[PDB]
Amino acid sequence: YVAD
Amino acid sequence: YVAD
Amino acid sequence: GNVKLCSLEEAQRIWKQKSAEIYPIMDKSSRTRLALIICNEEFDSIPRRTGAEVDITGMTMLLQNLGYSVDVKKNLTASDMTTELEAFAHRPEHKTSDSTFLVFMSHGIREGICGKKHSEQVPDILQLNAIFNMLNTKNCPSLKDKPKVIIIQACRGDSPGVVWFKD
Amino acid sequence: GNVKLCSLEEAQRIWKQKSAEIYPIMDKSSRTRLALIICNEEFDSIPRRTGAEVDITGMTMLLQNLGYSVDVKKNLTASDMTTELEAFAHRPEHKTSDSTFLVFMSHGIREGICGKKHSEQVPDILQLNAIFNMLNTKNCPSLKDKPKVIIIQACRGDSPGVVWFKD
Amino acid sequence: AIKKAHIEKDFIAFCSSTPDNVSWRHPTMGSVFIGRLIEHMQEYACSCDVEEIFRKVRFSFEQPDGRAQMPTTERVTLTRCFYLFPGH
Amino acid sequence: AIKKAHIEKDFIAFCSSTPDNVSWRHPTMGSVFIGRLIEHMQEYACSCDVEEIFRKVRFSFEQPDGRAQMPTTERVTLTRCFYLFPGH
Repeated sequence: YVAD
Repeated sequence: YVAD
Repeated sequence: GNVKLCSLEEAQRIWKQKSAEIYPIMDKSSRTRLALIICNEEFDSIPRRTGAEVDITGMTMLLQNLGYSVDVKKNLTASDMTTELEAFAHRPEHKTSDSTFLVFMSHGIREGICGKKHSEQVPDILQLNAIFNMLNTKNCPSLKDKPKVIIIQACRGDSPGVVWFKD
Repeated sequence: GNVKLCSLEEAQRIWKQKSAEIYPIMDKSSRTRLALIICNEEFDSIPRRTGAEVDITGMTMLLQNLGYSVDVKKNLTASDMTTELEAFAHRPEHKTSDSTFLVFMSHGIREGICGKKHSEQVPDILQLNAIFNMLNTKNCPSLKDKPKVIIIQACRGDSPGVVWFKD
Repeated sequence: AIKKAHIEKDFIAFCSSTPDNVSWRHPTMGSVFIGRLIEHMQEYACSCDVEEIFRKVRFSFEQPDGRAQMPTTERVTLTRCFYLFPGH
Repeated sequence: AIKKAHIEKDFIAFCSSTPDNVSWRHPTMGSVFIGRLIEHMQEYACSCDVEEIFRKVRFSFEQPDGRAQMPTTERVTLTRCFYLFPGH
């Protein structure tokens, strides 16, 4: 998961 | 009527 | 109350219908519901909001009717307003409340609501989300998971809001 | 469609229930429904949004399913985005549409959505209400009284969104 | 133990005008929005959650009564219906 | 003749995060919000207007799934229920  |  | 009352079956239908997706209501015996009205009618430079009294009498009586004890604070300043809010964040009664209502009534401009000392040249503005920030889960853990309804009567600029169209 | 279909009685119940307070739906034979997806995955300085394709494939197919023809525009710039919007405001098909959907997917920061050339030091920001302004009744008389649904996937800053609490 | 909570959630704000625009107030009668909001709350607080009552106040503003405004609902993070439950 | 119209009305915006906060995206799967939004639209587009579908997406975010976000609905000026009417 990566933040955007 | 008055505006606010 | 002057609010149209839910007969007991009506309420029951609503909990029986949506029980998982509804805010829970605390028991009438014991909940301590708070609401807050801040209203600026006399200002230092800009003209007095004649008519505000009716609005305060209207909303005080309504919230109360809806179950709240109502603080009314009047003619404050963005800073006074902030301080009131931080105190409101800290009332013990929130712990035994299930919602709250804050109502702001003032002149406003596009940056936010005006405090009493507002002039065109020194602003006394309360920023729209100073209000949010001050009641969030960090700043107001007491109202975690409870509805916070914020109501704002204030202008949002000078434009009349209409465009012309034809036929 | 992969959307769960309303059988004809279901729809009928909904119009018969709320007819005065519902947006009217134009006839399937003839309406020309438009939607717009703008998606930035490759950026000039900041790292590529791997995964965006799935989002575009997901939303394109959905809107289409819901009845829309979908423009997809990718890797634009606040300005390119603006220009696209102004063109979108001007499509004749809106005249025979009853709603629209715009979807933006990009990095974003608290001022708004990022265009491709965004850097920390020169901003390529599309302001949250440039988008509103461009589709309002003035700038888009064609969609007067029709629902405009704007959907935005973008970050809104760096904070993780959580506060700790105990028990 | 400590758990994580969302920093904001369960908020809703209801403003008198849409951005950039005025809202209307009257001497002997107060402000159109507040009055209309009370009328609607009195009638609907029973059967409607707070978001649908707010919508119905916006719909009461749909024909420009000469003086126009259109109240706007903002920053909603209400995750569940909020039924007030008058008389309960 | 010319009549007056409201300059803005019938808008609704739906954002992935609440202000100041991140939102979550995954390589092989895309962004949590968009996926959840599709799931909910597929299931609910029939029976629910667009505002209640959006609420139900916010409720799907109420327990912090480790990665937390809480989508926010903004600038609503929808004056009436918007039922999509799939298959119509």
